[PDB]
Amino acid sequence: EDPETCLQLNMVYQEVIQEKLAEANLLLAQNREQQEELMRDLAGSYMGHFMKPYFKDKVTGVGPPANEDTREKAAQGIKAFEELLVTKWKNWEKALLRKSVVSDRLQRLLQPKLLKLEYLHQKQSKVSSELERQALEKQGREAEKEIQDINQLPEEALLGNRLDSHDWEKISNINFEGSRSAEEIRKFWQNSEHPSINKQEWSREEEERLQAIAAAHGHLEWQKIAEELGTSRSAFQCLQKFQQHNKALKRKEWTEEEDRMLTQLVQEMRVGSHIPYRRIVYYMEGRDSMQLIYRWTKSLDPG
Amino acid sequence: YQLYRNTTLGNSLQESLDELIQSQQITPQLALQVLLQFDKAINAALAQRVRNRVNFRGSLNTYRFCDNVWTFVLNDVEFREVTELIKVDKVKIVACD
Amino acid sequence: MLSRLQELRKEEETLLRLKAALHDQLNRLKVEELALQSMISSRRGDEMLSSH
Amino acid sequence: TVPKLYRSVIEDVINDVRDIFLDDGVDEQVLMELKTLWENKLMENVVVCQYDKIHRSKNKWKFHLKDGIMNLNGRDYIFSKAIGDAEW
Amino acid sequence: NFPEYELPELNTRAFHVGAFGELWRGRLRGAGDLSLREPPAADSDREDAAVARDLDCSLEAAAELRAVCGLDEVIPENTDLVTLGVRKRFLEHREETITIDRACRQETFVYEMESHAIGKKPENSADMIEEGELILSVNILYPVIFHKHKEHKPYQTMLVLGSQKLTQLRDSIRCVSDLQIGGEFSNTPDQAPEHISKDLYKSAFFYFEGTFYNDKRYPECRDLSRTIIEWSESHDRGYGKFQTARMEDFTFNDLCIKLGFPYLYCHQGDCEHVIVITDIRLVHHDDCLDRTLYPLLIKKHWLWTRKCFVCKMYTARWVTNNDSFAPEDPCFFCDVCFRMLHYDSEGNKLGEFLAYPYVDPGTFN
Amino acid sequence: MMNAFKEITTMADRINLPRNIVDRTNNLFKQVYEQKSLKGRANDAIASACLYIACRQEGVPRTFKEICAVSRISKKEIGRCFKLILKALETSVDLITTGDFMSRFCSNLCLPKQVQMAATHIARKAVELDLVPGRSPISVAAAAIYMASQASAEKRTQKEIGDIAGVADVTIRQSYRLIYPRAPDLFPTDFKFDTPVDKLP
Amino acid sequence: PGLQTDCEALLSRFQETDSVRFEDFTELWRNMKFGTIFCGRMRNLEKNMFTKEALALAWRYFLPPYTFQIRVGALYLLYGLYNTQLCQPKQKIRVALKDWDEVLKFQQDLVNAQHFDAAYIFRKLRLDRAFHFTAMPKLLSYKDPSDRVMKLITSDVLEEMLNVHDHYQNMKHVISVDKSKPDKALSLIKDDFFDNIKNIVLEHQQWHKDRKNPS
Amino acid sequence: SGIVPQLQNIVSTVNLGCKLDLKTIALRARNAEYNPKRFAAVIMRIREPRTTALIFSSGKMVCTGAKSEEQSRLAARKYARVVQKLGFPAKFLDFKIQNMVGSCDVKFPIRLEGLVLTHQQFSSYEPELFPGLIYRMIKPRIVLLIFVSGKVVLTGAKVRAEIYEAFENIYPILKGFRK
DNA sequence: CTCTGCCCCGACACAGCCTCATACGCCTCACTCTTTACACACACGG
DNA sequence: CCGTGTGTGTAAAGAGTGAGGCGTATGAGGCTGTGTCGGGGCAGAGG
Ligand SMILES: [Zn+2]
Ligand SMILES: [Zn+2]
Repeated sequence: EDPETCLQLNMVYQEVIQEKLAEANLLLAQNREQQEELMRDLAGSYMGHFMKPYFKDKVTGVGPPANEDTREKAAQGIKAFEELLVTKWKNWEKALLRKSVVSDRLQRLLQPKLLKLEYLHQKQSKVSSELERQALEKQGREAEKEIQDINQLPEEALLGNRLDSHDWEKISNINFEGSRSAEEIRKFWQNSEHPSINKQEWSREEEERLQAIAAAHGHLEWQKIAEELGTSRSAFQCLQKFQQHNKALKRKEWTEEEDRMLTQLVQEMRVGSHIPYRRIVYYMEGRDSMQLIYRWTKSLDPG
Repeated sequence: YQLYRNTTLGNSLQESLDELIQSQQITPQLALQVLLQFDKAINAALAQRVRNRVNFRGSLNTYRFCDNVWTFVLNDVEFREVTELIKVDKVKIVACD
Repeated sequence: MLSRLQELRKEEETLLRLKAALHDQLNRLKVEELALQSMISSRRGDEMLSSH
Repeated sequence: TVPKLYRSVIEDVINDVRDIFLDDGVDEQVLMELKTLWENKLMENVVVCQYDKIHRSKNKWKFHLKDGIMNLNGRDYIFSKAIGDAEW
Repeated sequence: NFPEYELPELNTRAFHVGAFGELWRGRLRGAGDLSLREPPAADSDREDAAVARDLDCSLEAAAELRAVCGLDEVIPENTDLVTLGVRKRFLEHREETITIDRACRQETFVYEMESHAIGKKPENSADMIEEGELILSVNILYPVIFHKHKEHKPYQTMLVLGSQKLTQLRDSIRCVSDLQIGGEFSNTPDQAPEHISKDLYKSAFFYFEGTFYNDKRYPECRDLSRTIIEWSESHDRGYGKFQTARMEDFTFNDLCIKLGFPYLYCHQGDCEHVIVITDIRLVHHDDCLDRTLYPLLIKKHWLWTRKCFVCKMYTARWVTNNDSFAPEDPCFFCDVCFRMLHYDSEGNKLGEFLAYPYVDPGTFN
Repeated sequence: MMNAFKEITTMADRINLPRNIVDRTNNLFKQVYEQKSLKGRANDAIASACLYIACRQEGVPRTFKEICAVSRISKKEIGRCFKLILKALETSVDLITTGDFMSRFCSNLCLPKQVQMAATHIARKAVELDLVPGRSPISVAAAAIYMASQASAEKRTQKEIGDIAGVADVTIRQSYRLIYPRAPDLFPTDFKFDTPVDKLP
Repeated sequence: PGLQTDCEALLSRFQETDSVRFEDFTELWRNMKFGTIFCGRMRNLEKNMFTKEALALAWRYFLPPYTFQIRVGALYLLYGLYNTQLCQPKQKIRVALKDWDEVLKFQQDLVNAQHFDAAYIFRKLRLDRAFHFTAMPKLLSYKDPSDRVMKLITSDVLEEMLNVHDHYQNMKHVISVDKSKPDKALSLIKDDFFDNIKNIVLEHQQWHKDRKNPS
Repeated sequence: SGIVPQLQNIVSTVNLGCKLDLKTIALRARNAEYNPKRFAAVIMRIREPRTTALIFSSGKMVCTGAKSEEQSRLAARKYARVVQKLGFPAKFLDFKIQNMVGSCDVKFPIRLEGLVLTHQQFSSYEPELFPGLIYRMIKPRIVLLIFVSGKVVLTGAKVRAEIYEAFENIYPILKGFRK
């Protein structure tokens, strides 16, 4: 009858279809947001970087400078966890240390004679004489003979006497990969790894002699004990053997006060059915975790 | 090598050798071979005695290169040696390869 | 997780095709709307010849 | 770490020049007094060192120096390497 | 703000914890859902009436829903499913390969450590935690005490309480670095122990998404973050816009942090721990309801205990360096062996060495 | 003038390429030696460039790395001499399309013909869909072959494809990520496989 | 381990019934002895871990984009699992904030559609306080889905589209000044809209079936 | 179109008019580069114009890096003055700009394949060697590096007008091959 | 058959853009045998 | 009938390699240019 009805009907149709596009375009936006989330998942990436150097340069990889508190703590000789970090000596490490010490001693002994030979050759180059040149040649032959004698030096006389100043810091540079400090290497070589330290298994007579010497001379001068033991042993080894064969190390008998102390420690440090005995033993005098386990399981638990 | 005989150590070497030669008890030769073997020894040890990591940042003021020797001059530099910082207004770096 | 990726992308193509069809629908609808406006102007101009 | 490095260098140099001192005809007393005067005399910021790679960016210089010595603020320091950065 | 993922399954967006708790409490406001009370024919009628009111159904409908929806061990198991069959095979293998079949130390430790305080009713009746308190299951990374800590990073989980002021967790984080004793006792080991590091260095700071909350509570405390911010202001460092706080005027609710994202906790100069907020949840009725001890430990790593190198029977009391007797440089001794080896009868420092008190990380942590 | 035709024949022998390509290479060498617009260049480099040009013209183009892998010179001078010869001879060579390099790359690998066609379709539909804008066709072919192998019964990791096509594994990774989301629609409609195409590394 | 498959089977064996009543889930539980999934010698630590894993699996199956039938089956599975636990401190279902509104709307839809069984199960799960209202579903450190097409186009949507189209054609027929023919200015109306959308939807259905059919 | 290239590099040459001892310049210059085993020139760098000058023993200096001819000439004069202060009779003779390289972006991806297909006689496109198409323009002797991202680099021009005319000549073709 | 001086070349920068392709390395993950540690247990012998 | 002397389970180190992702650095390309040092054909005696 009149297009006005057409106008209004088309308005309402456009309204409904535009609402349909509104819903559909919201779905499209959600789907594209999901796709962007997935892409960033592909581009995503950690904890380890933030262990000691929570802040580390994107250029160099170093942390913030030592604070005044850190410097004061270091001044008081308080060790960081890295300083107190101890690692076992592997057999390959021991062999490498031995060979490295041999090579270092060879180089140290060769350097002086090598430079002497070089100086003799340099003097020969500009001597402006013949008889003096022959004398210099004879001296060079003597130097070469000395170098050859040094080269053929046996390992026994080459190693040293476990107290001579080697350049142990070298052992920590070329042979080792920096995992071991110079002090650690030198102490290990001087005290334990040197051939002048008897690493052979202890004999019954040797153990008896060690016990007798410790009893007589006392258990408090173990250096003189090792010296008097006769065999080439370190004070550390003698003390270790004495302790491992000692009988007064542990009390081996329980008392009422000790029982009360153990019960108090257990009740204080329990977390339930779990009883960490190694941590209890810290306050316990002259006791082992096994003894505490036995006492708490057999004589301090109602049944 | 004519590079490491300029620090406090090398200057001490030069001064001690000068005092000894002026005392008329060593010859200049022994002095110069001693200096050469010192150069060799410091080259060996300095490259073989050390592991402390350092990292420095600054504003390079000037630089130079000739006959295989670099000469940098930097301003407002901070050197970062193990767990400690050194701030220097101006620093000269002389390298020789 | 690519199975969900392919399901999502196929749904994306589905809804893109639906949007393309409906956008053609709206473009032609608006063309019709302009035609209606022109025709109603022309028709209403036929009774304005006698006014106060 | 610098004092121990200097002591080691002194020990090495004196030990390996002992042979020349003996050969040329100067007694070891001269050698030991040289040592003693050496430590006695031991007691501008300049860095004498070795360069491994002087990388040049557009204007950023990345300095990969090998081992070297620095004389910063009247105090001697030593490094095995220096990975530094600068802007020209 | 709503907690939403930054990374796919690794990290969330930075949001205010207080707003998160407010949203949760408003969406559960007056629903009977936040009770914190112990679980409890007349009550059947009331339950049916409540069901009818909530579900728009008749009383008979509520009664039949209650009846039909009713609830619906014995080690023997037959007619096994997939998972049940796998479990049966695993138990058979364990029985045929194990001889004692008793709870191992680690499993009992972990279980009793997690379930140490669950449903533990407070004694005072005055430390009530409000209905909804946003308990944070934080975790503190253990400091590297053994070289292998890098391969597997140990951590201890702490159920902190929302709205609790900072320094409540800092005073609760148990670390061996706070018990270290400074000074050298080589000359004589009977010196009066110096004040533990907890007293000498009271300073510490948290760092949560570019904000240094410094522990300036005590006069002995100094601004630990200062250095860092200064060292950050010198040059472009990749870190910018550092903030500062006092750590005593803030609560965990006020923190705007992410979940699963590394944050820092520094103490005792440079002892750094990684704080990670695993998740945030409203307090339930089946967990600890206290406040005096609620900042407790949910899990700890049970570190190894160092032993005297001479005798392996006892733990370590002293650490010696540059010793003329020990094979290694950092040699650990007990009191007995240390006294026996490092001194004479009348009493004097034998040989050359530097001996210091050693606190076992495996005992106070 | 001699010792280059022998060198050209030796160059072809290592690739087992038909003789007509060798004849075309010799003819191109003759023309370039007549022009002498690149006299300073070594004869071996000219021969290698002529071999590459001849291989390109016949419709079985190779890659510069596969001419260098047989030649005694580096790819840099091979490309320099290629451009110099193209300029001096006032000749033209059709652009390399991805379709050329699968018939050989898949032949060196132990993939079946079905996987060959699948990879060809993937690489093509990728190139028309502009999923790999301005990237070397060899890398696109490597990525398509990687998809075809991973989805098919015979699986090849990136190292084998990189060695065969002479494309760094990182380049393969990048070109695979770029067309990674659009993997399914690139496969042929009728394609059988034992590992679903809806899951891939 | 490998519990997911079992749950899937249950869900499958529920959706195959095309039912929402909780009773059918009860007979399925009794037939498969699902309550025995926790039975068997196993210690408290791994017991609570396994309960946590099962509850998390059931909850994630209960959330979208799974079908309504699968969602109700997952809700019933959650109820059965939580009510049948051997841990003294019954493990709680971890519920996130972003999902709370969706679950509330799902419950509203369930009650509106007279699915009073699932509504009562959900209300009971709320009352006994079986939900840990966490920030994210899991601890952060370091199928039968629903497609958008049904939400876009369905039976009623196309029915009302075609009704509007028919009304539009009739009003076109009546608008023209002459009943013989409509005006030439308004003759662009298309009849292929329904045909086009039908072709597109059947193309999607064909793709889906040839996908889930293995090669 | 309304977009014009912005110059990125200008290479110019000048004759100082006297032989130089490169060793002295290296030892006395503030920022000189001299490695005789590596190259036979002294490379001096300055900050104000941000240019680099290679000075040869024969007295010919080559300045690069200037973004426009005024700065190139000023930098060349600065280098000449610096050499003069070093005790050399250096002058400023025969200053010539040898190259002017600029970059620009047409702001739409380009189909290189079709471009080379329809313009083979000028363009050389080798994706394996260089992922950019090389168009050897013939009216001005300018080389164009065109990339799929739309970046176009003009090189080989001696004056700025050559760069502008080359870009205006190439723009319609790129628009016709708009991807 | 075997060198052998000789003029006409290629290859070093380094100036600033620009995209893809190639290579180095560096911190962290995996796992795997091998011990390592700590609680608990089972005899064991007269 | 209460002592001890060896066994056992199972997570926790300890190296011991070995792999892998990603960030950075490098190359390749025409550009036009200037010193210079190797060097690749070139016929050429010379035997
Ligand atoms: Zn700590
Ligand atoms: Zn001891």
